[PDB]
Amino acid sequence: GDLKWHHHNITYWIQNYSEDLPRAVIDDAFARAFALWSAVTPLTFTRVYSRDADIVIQFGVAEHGDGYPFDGKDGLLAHAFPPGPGIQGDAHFDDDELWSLGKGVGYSLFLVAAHQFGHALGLDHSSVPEALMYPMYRFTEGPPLHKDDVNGIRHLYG
Ligand SMILES: COc1ccc(-c2ccc(Sc3ccccc3[C@H](CCC(=O)O)C(=O)O)cc2)cc1
Ligand SMILES: [Ca+2]
Ligand SMILES: [Ca+2]
Ligand SMILES: [Ca+2]
Ligand SMILES: [Zn+2]
Ligand SMILES: [Zn+2]
Repeated sequence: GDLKWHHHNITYWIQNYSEDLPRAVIDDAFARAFALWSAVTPLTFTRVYSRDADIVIQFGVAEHGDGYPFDGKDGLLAHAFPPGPGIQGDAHFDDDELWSLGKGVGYSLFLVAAHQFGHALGLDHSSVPEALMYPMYRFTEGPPLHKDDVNGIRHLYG
């Protein structure tokens, strides 16, 4: 795709849901993950109910329509495409995971979404183990962003 979005007013569409959590809980988890990135960039994130959205969000299993199949429980948790038109920018979550707040059983939808949205904005992986963009999932209740995450996003967006 591209290295960055060329506009600042990003839109997102939650195309479908997992039944693992109430819709309002899923909506809020995504809103909080977006707010992590909007706080540190000139970007804004606005929810729309439209196929025209920049970031289309889906939950799916196995081969789910893009040629990059999920793998069942664990392993690949989600993936996202770098910015651009069409499928670019979109973020997909493997519903063979149990989505939760992450503290007890399951994976944190908030933390996975925050990492995926980083990719959807153009970030690659960090080499800082504590960073949100490190390649390995990690549960935390503390602040997810490391200096390296902010440095990476500011490098793209100012
Ligand atoms: C607090 O700190 C955190 C740090 C990292 C994470 C975290 C990491 C990884 C994933 S998902 C994943 C898992 C295993 C292999 C590949 C992927 C896809 C790559 C898919 C592909 O390239 O085909 C990817 O890295 O996005 C989600 C969340 C969360 C919190
Ligand atoms: Ca898109
Ligand atoms: Ca999986
Ligand atoms: Ca599930
Ligand atoms: Zn996909
Ligand atoms: Zn990643």
